[PDB]
Amino acid sequence: GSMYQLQFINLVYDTTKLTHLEQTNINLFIGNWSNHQLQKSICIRHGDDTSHNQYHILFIDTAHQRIKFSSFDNEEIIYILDYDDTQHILMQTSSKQGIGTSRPIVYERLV
Ligand SMILES: [Cl-]
Ligand SMILES: [Cl-]
Repeated sequence: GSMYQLQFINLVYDTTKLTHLEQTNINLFIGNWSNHQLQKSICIRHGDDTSHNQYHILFIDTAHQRIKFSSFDNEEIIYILDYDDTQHILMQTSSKQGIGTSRPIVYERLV
């Protein structure tokens, strides 16, 4: 079959400043995920100041199991990840000063 494109998302954050539940919630999204229709995979990991593909977390929603983040290189585009279960998360796109938020797209964990 076809090869996919793989995008790295290295979330940059100091764990020692978070609550246990905020850590839990980020951890729901760490992993390797794919969407068949886009032929796209994302690899979400905790990175650091040295990393490439750096993203900054804007909000950790422990009420609804979501995180919001933006790339270091563009503060305007906001990504939202919604937890479903251990094998499924959903991505939406919003923005700092635009109108609207996109419909969720399911990413499945690569067994
Ligand atoms: Cl095949
Ligand atoms: Cl980079």
